[PDB]
Amino acid sequence: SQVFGVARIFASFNDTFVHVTDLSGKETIARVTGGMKVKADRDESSPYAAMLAAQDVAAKCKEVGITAVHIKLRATGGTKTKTPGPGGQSALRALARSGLRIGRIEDVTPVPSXSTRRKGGRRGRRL
RNA sequence: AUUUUGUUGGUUUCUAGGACCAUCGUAAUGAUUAAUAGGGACGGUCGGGGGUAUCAGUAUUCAGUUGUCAGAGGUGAAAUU
Ligand SMILES: [Mg+2]
Ligand SMILES: [Mg+2]
Ligand SMILES: [Mg+2]
Ligand SMILES: [Mg+2]
Ligand SMILES: [Mg+2]
Repeated sequence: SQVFGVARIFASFNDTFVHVTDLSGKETIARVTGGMKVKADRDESSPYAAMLAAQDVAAKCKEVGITAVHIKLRATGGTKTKTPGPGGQSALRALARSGLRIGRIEDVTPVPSXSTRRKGGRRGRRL
């Protein structure tokens, strides 16, 4: 029936990656980041830039034959935040509205089972 | 050792007092509770109590292979990178 890729969306609080691979993930089909759509660093992670990034990904996906994708959303994870960035919700909605078909959706944020020391010091970063 | 038998002094048994030694007889013969103090034992437990080994887990970083291609990072905004 459909031809599935995997839309690996990495939405941090400084950028948004829309990366579509095959099922294995060893073959990259399209990787458009929110920073390729704006000329200001402060909104590389904006919802607007993620939507534009996803639309360019969907157009590239169509001409290769990818008709559906699975979604693997992730945040920065590790010792840093586990909540997804603001661009991850827009890139997901843009892909669904671009004619691409959606399969399984999963959060694949890396989560430690403890962990290493997190940056900032004992008193945190004082603002 | 007072006292003799007094004519004065020697003799060692009764004697009395210890002080002990054995036997026998008397006797209701002789050991306070177990502290809602403690200690100890014992019986099933219960704990992220300790020590010595041992076995996970993802994460972080670094490296190897792969894939694409222009940015990535970081911030209130940036720049160093
Ligand atoms: Mg400092
Ligand atoms: Mg303050
Ligand atoms: Mg008692
Ligand atoms: Mg015991
Ligand atoms: Mg019980």
